[PDB]
Amino acid sequence: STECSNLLLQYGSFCTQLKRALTGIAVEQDKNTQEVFAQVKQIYKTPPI
Amino acid sequence: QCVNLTTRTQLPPAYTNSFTRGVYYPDKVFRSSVLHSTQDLFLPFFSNVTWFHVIKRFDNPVLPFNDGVYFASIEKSNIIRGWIFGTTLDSKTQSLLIVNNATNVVIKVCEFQFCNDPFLDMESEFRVYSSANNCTFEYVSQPFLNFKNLREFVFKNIDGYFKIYSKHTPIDLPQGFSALEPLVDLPIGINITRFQTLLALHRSGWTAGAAAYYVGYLQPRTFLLKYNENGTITDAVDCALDPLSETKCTLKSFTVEKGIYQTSNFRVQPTESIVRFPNITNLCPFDEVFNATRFASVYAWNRKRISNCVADYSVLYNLAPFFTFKCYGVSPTKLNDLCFTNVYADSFVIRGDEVRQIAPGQTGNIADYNYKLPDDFTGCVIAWNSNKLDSKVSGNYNYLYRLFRKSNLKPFERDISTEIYQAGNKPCNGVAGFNCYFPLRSYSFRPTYGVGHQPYRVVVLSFELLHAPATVCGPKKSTNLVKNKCVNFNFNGLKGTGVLTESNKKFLPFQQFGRDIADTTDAVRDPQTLEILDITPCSFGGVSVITPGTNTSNQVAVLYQGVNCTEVNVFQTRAGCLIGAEYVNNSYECDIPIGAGICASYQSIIAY
Amino acid sequence: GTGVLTESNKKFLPFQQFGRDIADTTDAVRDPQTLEILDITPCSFGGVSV
Amino acid sequence: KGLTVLPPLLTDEMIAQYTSALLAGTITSGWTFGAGPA
Amino acid sequence: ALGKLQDVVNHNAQALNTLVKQLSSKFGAISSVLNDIFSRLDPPEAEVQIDRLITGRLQSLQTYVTQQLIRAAEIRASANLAATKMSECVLGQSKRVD
Amino acid sequence: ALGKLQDVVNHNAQALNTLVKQLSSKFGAISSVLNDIFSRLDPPEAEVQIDRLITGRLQSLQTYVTQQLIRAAEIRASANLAATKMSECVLGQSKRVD
Amino acid sequence: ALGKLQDVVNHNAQALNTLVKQLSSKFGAISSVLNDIFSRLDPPEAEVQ
Ligand SMILES: *[C@@H]1O[C@H](CO)[C@@H](O[C@@H]2O[C@H](CO)[C@@H](O)[C@H](O)[C@H]2NC(C)=O)[C@H](O)[C@H]1NC(C)=O
Ligand SMILES: *[C@@H]1O[C@H](CO)[C@@H](O)[C@H](O)[C@H]1NC(C)=O
Ligand SMILES: *[C@@H]1O[C@H](CO)[C@@H](O)[C@H](O)[C@H]1NC(C)=O
Ligand SMILES: *[C@@H]1O[C@H](CO)[C@@H](O)[C@H](O)[C@H]1NC(C)=O
Ligand SMILES: *[C@@H]1O[C@H](CO)[C@@H](O)[C@H](O)[C@H]1NC(C)=O
Ligand SMILES: *[C@@H]1O[C@H](CO)[C@@H](O)[C@H](O)[C@H]1NC(C)=O
Ligand SMILES: *[C@@H]1O[C@H](CO)[C@@H](O)[C@H](O)[C@H]1NC(C)=O
Ligand SMILES: *[C@@H]1O[C@H](CO)[C@@H](O)[C@H](O)[C@H]1NC(C)=O
Ligand SMILES: *[C@@H]1O[C@H](CO)[C@@H](O)[C@H](O)[C@H]1NC(C)=O
Repeated sequence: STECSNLLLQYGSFCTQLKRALTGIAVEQDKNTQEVFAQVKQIYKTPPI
Repeated sequence: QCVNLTTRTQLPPAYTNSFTRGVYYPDKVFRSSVLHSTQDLFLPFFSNVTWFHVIKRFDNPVLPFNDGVYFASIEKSNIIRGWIFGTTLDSKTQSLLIVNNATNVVIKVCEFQFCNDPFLDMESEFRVYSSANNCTFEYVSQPFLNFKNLREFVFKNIDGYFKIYSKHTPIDLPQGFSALEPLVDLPIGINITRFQTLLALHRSGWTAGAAAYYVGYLQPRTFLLKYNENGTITDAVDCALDPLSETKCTLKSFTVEKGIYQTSNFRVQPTESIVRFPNITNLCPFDEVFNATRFASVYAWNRKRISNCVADYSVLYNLAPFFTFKCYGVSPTKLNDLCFTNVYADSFVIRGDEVRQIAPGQTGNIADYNYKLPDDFTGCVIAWNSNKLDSKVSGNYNYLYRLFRKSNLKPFERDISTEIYQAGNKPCNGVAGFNCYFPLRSYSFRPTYGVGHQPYRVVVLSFELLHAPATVCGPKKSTNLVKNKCVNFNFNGLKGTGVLTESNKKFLPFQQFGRDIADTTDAVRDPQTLEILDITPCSFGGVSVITPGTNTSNQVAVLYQGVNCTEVNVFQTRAGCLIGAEYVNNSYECDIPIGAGICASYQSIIAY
Repeated sequence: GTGVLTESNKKFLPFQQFGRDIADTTDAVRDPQTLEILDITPCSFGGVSV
Repeated sequence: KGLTVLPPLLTDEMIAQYTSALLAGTITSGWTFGAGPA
Repeated sequence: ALGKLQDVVNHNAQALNTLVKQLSSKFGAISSVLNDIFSRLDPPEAEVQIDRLITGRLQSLQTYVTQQLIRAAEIRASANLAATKMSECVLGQSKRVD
Repeated sequence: ALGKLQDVVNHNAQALNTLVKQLSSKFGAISSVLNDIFSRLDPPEAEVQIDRLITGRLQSLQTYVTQQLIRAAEIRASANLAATKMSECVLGQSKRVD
Repeated sequence: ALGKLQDVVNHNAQALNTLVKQLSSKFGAISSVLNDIFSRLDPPEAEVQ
């Protein structure tokens, strides 16, 4: 509904707040994975034997 | 007086770039050192603005006003003097005239008989209009006015208010920024759809002085305005021009740091509206219910089923004899646009003061013991005076009401039982006597009584909303069905925007439409053809603008999240389709994270 | 409204009547009789802790 | 209906590659790789 | 054995399913479908009904974001613990008991 | 280099700024200014309009307080970590890797 | 000495007490009691209250 979006614009920055909080969570998950697994800057490999 | 000019040289009108012009102050509010977002009628940045010249060139066409007009004038010696606004530009309608002659600025609202070629011509010759009959408004104001002058004007006609914004600049169009100050707020309250500018000739036939003007059209959009310490608008951002400015508008800043920013959601818009209604058309017998000579009494109110007809309710609203046409669960004006089933007309006659009691949730005598409406009632109550038909000078006693009953009735319940009532401790045993009264008493309808007691005929139309296959519909015509395209459809009063596709869902014969987990309709059975169409919402996704700092570069790339590249430097990622970045097989450290192992950087913008 | 009216250093343009601050609240007004600009600082607000 | 799941920045194979690098460091070098050169 | 990760997946999927399910709530309006509200009422009362739906759905969405932030804090604490274990148990030998 | 503190300052200032910006939201009323409601409408409808503004602003304020509580939990966890680093890295030598 | 546990008990009890006291809030309605709304108003407006 276009008219619902027009009426939704009257409520201000609620949508921006929710998107910003979700974006913060989304970048936080990637930061968590970097902190746990990306603790070495060298990719070591095992010997073939 | 009118004069035809037949010495023109044929040339098509030119087009050029608007750059960052056409900005005006949205309101009369001072703001200092802030960024403010406005959704107003604005001119887009770098838009296609029409260019006209006056040099033998004499450009005076008549252009549509649309929703707003930006007029730019690269002017010397003040050839351009005014404008004409209206709809038909004759005495049939009312027109607005803006002129600035050699002495003073005149604003008039009259029914001018305009010339086909109106123009101006020491200046002692005025041939603009031949007559002005009905003048409703006059306003006299201050003088508004190598090429030396840039005159920028914005005309808007919103809510019958005509706003003129103006700016003068000492100078194709120059590239720069200049905010237009509001000049005239005009209370006209008339329709304007077409305009024409007024030029001035030079006579020595005639010669045209060197001038150039530009016409642009306003569209509803949002701008991000920057206000300095002195309250003067110095910069603006068009939020819908390019993804970089969209990012600037979203972050509410003119400088964007390096990173990926979620800005908006791309969604494909519908192309055409398809209405599907049942093909069957039978004139609905509203004449039988509403024009009948005799109605039933309120205790024995008549219920008529209405089904398998197309109903035109517009003939009921436009007629003036009915005092009350009051609807509760549906709008009166939308009845022609909807489809219904479970339609019932309940006809009875009541008093003048009792018409308030034919409503949900009312406390009263006929509400409790004659006709009860449910709390969730949808439909319309119709009441009109029937003193001319349902009254007699000797007393019309044919209409009876249940004065006494042991308990209140249920909704849509009729009681016609002529049993005696026990009003006291003593049982009555079916015989009248002390504290034993008949429940049904007749109204003493006479024409001599005042309003409030005169007989009123009330018809209650009861409907149900969309929860069954509909048999009663409005006069809207059925359109053809289109497959695999985004359309805004109306199926039996159900409006939606989606793509209609073939389906493999084995609907049972009773089943008409289908509902998903969220309960929004996902499939529907089309009338006339009885086929089952699947409804899928139109393509949409999140737009992320990958950009480095604005200090470094203005190049951007866009990521359409969860969207394959064939439904929108093109690279397909698991995260979505990336436009504007070139995939490089080399591996670098992650600079701007895209997702699914893909990162972006600036070196052009590369993705790796 | 209710507020302290002080003389303003703001240079309102001729069309401009009232002014909004950083947060879009009415911080300046032009008097309808004498065309001068006045800031409207709100009356002092404090948190009373015991 | 407006809900989307964004993919993680590190895919499963790259996370597995990081675990492989950590395993190779802790097997071939002990704790030396965590405090400096392996 | 793998209940913790499956539990996290279940909470995220269940929160999304609940958020989708909340669209089927009238929220004190005549219908849960916005298009019906437009197709049935005049703008003075349709505006009120659309408002009822918008405030209900917005409350649902803010509730979902609030539990997402609380779960994000819990998962961030668990990830900080996992990073500490990776640094101290995998990249070194720990004298910390248990 | 100092992004973490700058982020804390930016999130607190941005939350405060958004909270004041929410006062300029009509929330589905005729105006965002209470005085306009008193001057433009009779009390039977004025009570409804002020009720709408009060519920919208109260919901905004509750959202802000909830965000502050979640951020306070995050900062408390970071401060507990900082106190642990102050005790174990500054006031002693730590055998804990990284 | 035992302030931290007493604080936890106080916050839980105070939160419960506040949740109880919120039932005596009209929230804009004519009364905080549902029965009074059913008896004092018609169902079209009682539903709203
Ligand atoms: C200038 O030219 C225009 C266009 O040819 C003339 O307008 C027409 O005049 C004829 C006169 O018989 C009318 O029948 C038409 O209806 C007019 N057309 C329109 C669109 O108005 C105009 O009259 C000419 N000017 C003069 C002074 O003759
Ligand atoms: C402007 O419009 C003309 C035709 O109306 C077109 O030929 C021209 O390419 C357009 N200019 C731009 C920049 O799109
Ligand atoms: C204004 O006039 C145009 C045609 O000149 C017409 O299509 C439009 O409906 C009119 N608008 C109003 C509001 O009268
Ligand atoms: C300019 O127009 C006004 C309004 O018709 C008129 O009174 C005035 O005399 C005009 N000026 C000249 C020089 O004719
Ligand atoms: C407009 O003018 C015509 C002729 O001059 C006249 O008959 C008509 O009554 C006028 N209408 C109005 C509304 O002034
Ligand atoms: C603002 O005005 C002051 C004087 O009123 C002037 O010195 C200053 O340069 C102006 N700033 C801008 C950006 O115009
Ligand atoms: C309504 O009824 C009157 C007589 O009762 C009749 O003359 C008239 O034609 C009827 N009109 C319609 C539309 O049926
Ligand atoms: C009209 O609709 C009916 C079902 O309502 C269907 O049986 C019939 O075939 C349709 N006729 C046409 C010409 O579409
Ligand atoms: C009256 O008001 C005008 C502007 O509205 C102003 O210029 C003038 O000084 C005022 N006169 C007095 C006596 O206040």
